[PDB]
Amino acid sequence: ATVVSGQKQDRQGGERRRSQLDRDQCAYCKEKGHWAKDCPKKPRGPRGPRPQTSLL
RNA sequence: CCUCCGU
Ligand SMILES: [Zn+2]
Repeated sequence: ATVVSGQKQDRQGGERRRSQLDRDQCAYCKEKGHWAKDCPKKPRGPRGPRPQTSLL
């Protein structure tokens, strides 16, 4: 079963104004009520991009 | 994916 599981948080980004960033606002779509972590605009998952290295 | 800088 699933009990223990690590967490991979890759921080990145920083080019916008926190116009009175509401503690109950969304820092994604700018919607008030839901959090970015719960942004209904976010893409479905699991489905993340891959780096896929190949020469260079 | 894009706008998750707030964990
Ligand atoms: Zn949102």
